[PDB]
Amino acid sequence: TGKKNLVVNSVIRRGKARADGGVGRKTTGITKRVQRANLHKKAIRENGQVKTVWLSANALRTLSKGPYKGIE
Amino acid sequence: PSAGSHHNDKLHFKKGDTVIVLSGKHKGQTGKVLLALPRDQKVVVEGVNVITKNVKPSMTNPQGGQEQRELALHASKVALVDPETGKATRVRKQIVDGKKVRVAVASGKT
Amino acid sequence: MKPSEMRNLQATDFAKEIDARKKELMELRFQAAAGQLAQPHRVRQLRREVAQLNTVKAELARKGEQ
Amino acid sequence: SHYDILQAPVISEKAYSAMERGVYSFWVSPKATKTEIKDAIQQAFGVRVIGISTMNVPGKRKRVGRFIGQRNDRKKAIVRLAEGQSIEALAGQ
RNA sequence: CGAGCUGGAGAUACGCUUUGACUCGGGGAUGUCCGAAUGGGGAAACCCACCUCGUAAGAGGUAUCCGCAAGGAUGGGAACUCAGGGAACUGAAACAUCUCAGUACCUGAAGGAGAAGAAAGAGAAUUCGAUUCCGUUAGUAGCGGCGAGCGAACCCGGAUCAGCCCAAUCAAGCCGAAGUGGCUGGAAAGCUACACCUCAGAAGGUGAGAGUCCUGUAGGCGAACGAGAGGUCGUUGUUCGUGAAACGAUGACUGAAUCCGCGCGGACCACCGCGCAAGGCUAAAUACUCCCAGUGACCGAUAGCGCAUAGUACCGUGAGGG
RNA sequence: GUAGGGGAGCGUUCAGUCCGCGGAGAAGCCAUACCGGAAGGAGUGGUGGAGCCGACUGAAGUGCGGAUGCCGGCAUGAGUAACGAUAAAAGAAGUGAGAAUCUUCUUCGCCGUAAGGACAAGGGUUCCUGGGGAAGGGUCGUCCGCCCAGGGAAAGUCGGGACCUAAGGUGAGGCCGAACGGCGCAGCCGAUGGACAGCAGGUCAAGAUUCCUGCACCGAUCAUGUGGAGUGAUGGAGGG
Repeated sequence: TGKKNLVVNSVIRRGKARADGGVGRKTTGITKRVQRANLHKKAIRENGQVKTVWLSANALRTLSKGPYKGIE
Repeated sequence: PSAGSHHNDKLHFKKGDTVIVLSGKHKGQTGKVLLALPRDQKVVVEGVNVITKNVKPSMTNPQGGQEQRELALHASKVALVDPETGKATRVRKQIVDGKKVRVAVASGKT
Repeated sequence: MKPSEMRNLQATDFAKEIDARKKELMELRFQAAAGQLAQPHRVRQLRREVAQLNTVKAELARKGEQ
Repeated sequence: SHYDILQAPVISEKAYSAMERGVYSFWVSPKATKTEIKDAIQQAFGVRVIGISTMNVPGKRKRVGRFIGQRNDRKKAIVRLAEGQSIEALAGQ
C-alpha cells in the first residue's frame, strides 16, 4: 500500500510462440496465461508529527516536490 | 387442533339466562344457564343430564356410584327467549344504566 | 394496594411495605415445604404486592426531577 | 434484606435429628456464599452462628414422557448456633 | 370488551372478578448470568479485583477505535447489491487455446434495497441529450485452435422521469335483515307444505347437506391516541482470445497544454463532426424474500417442509448428518 | 412377426359444465358361473360410515413384475445354532400368586502382586431406604447397575482458586500482509512441576484429615501489657 492511493494487486502473464512472421508468420500461439501481482516500497515521512509509513516512488517523487497534505 | 373458534369465543348469552334447546335431543326443553364456557362452546343448562359413575379409587372409602349430573352442549341451544320460543335478538339501547346495552327480539326484554 | 393510599406513604414505609411481605412470604414458603400450605393464593398476592410496592416507587423516580 | 435468600428448611430425618442437638439446616440459594448466608439466618431468627457448612446438589428426574427430565440444583446449608440453642420453635416441629 | 377467569394439559386445592377481571390495541417500569460483550481472567453462562455513591443490603463506573464536545463505530441478519480474491469437473466425442466462468466458493462493506447517474457520451440525422429496467433490434455486427462455441449497441416502443451543488387510509373494536309445522333420524340445516330477507345466497360451526340458529357477510360506525491527462513495457475490460485493433483500465517507468486550448469519432493524416475529463450528493422505475395476507385444473400424511413438528431421537471426537 | 413407423381406444386424478346420487346409508373394502373385441364395465350380496357415479371438455406427479431399485410388513433357513472364558457346587430354612435362579444359615471350590484395598481419569446419582415389577437382565426372577418416590453429599488447614512459573497459548506500542489475516518484547493465561497451617479417634441406612469429641496449628483485625525504635520496595544480592 502507498501514501497516495493503494496498490499491489495485479493481472495475468501470457507467453506466445512462433512469434512474428512475414509481417505476420502464421500467427502467435499462446502457451502461458497465468496470474501475478506488482509491489513497490517505503521511506519514513510524516504529517501532524513524526511517522515513517510506506512511500511509493510515484509519491515520494510527487512529494519530493510539492507536498500534498503530506510532508517528506 | 383448531376448536370452538369457528364461532368466536363469544357466547351468545349469559351463564345466568334461560334458554330453550332447539335441535338435538332435549328439543324445546329449557332451564337456567350454569356454565359459561365460551372458548369451547360449552353450556350447562339444567336441561341435559346423565348419571355418571365417579372414579374414586383409594378415595377414602370409595363407595363410588352413579351421580346425576349435567352434560354440557354447544351452539345447539338458541340463547334466551321471551315469546317462549327461540328468538333472535336485535333492538338494543340502554337503561338508567346507560353504562350498558340490552337485547331483544320481536318484543323487547331479557 | 395501589390507589393513592399506596403512594400516600413514605419512601422507607415503602421499604417497610416490602421487607415485611417477604418476611411473610418466607414463613409462608417455609410452611409450604414443611407441609400445610393451605393458602396457596396468599403467596401470589403477597408477591403481587411487592411488585407494585416497587413499580409505584419507580413511578416517583421520574415524577419529581423528570 | 435478611429474610431473602434462605429458600426453605431441610426436612429429612437426619436433619430433624440434627435439630434435636441444636443444628439447623435449610436449603439456601445456590450462589449464596457462606458469609452472607451466615448473616441472613442470624438476623432472621435472632441468634449467632458458630459454624457453617454448605455444598451443592443436582437433581435430574422424571416419571415418564419422552421428556427425560432436568436437574433442579440446590444448596443445602447447615448452621450451628451457640449454646443459645434453638431457633424460635420452627425446630420442635 | 363486557361478566368470565384461573397458560399448552386437560388434575386437585386456593382463589380472582362486574368496586368492570379475562382477553385484545398501545405506551411505560422490572428485565439475573453469557453472548460484539467491552473491569481483568476464562476451557460461554464461570473466578477474581478496583474507584466512587452508600445506614448493611444495595447502586453505578471501570474495552478498544474517531473525535474539544456531543455524538459515532465494534455484532447480528434467509435471499437480493457492490467490492477485493477466484476454482475444477465439464465441452471441445483425446488436449494445452478457448469452454465451463468471473459462475461455485472465500472475504470486505451496506441498505431495505442496492448499485449507476447529469455527458471530455452515444452516435451520423451536422440527431438524440443523466442513470436504471422491460420489449425489440438480433442471434443480426463481430469475436472464435475463425473449432467447440461465445454474442453486442445505436435506432424504435414502454416503466419511471429531478438534477443540483463545488475548487480558481392501515390495526383493537362496536352495529348488522330474514322461518314455522309436519315427516324420516339416534341426531336434521335433509324431505315436504306454506312464509320472509336480500347494497350483505363469500365462508366456518350446529349430533347429516345451514340465506333467514350461531359466528359472520354487504353496508355503517369506529378511540384516548398509534402508525404512514499522453506515452513506452507488463496485462485487462467492451462482440475484442494481438490481430492493422481503438478507447477505456492500471503495476512500472516517464510525463503535456489551455482557444487563433483540450478529448474523442476503432491504426494513421487532413478535412468534417460530437464533447469539454482529473471534486461531489441525488428520488423514481430495479432485485430478493426471514415475516405478513390472499389466492391456487398444489399436496392431503412412502405426499407435502427434514418436521401434522423435531432439527428432537438417534449416528460422528468434529465439521456435519438426521 | 423382434427394433421401428401408423391407427383406434380402455383406466386414475385434478378442473369447468349437464344430470344427478346418498344416514332406509356415499367412497373405500370383500364375494360372484354377467356384459363388452381388449384395455375394462354392470348387477346382486356382505363390510363400511360419509361424501360420491355417469356424460362433454380442459390439464396431467396417469397405468408398472423386473432396475443386486426405494420404504414398510411379513416369511424360509428353523423350537435350528447359540446363551459370551471348563473357579464347580450341595442341603436346610424362609419369602411368594408363582422361584435351580431372591434372602438366611451350614458346607463345598475359585482369586489371593489378585479375581483384595485406595486413588486419577472418565461416568453420573449409578449411593442409601421403601416400594415395583411392563421393557433391559442372553433363561427364571418375588431380585438388580432396571421404573417410581424420598433422603444423601458438611472442610481457615485435603485438591484446585483468590500465589508461581514450563512447554505452549496470548499479547498495548512494534514487524509483515489482497482480504480474512501472518508474526512479536514486556505483561498475562497456562501443570503434569514450586509454594503452603492438623492429628487421633467416634459415628447416619447413606459423608468424613470436612460433623461430634479431644487436643493443635496459620494468617488476618482489634484490645492489653513489653518495647523502646524505624519500617524497610513492582529495584540488588542470597536462596529456591
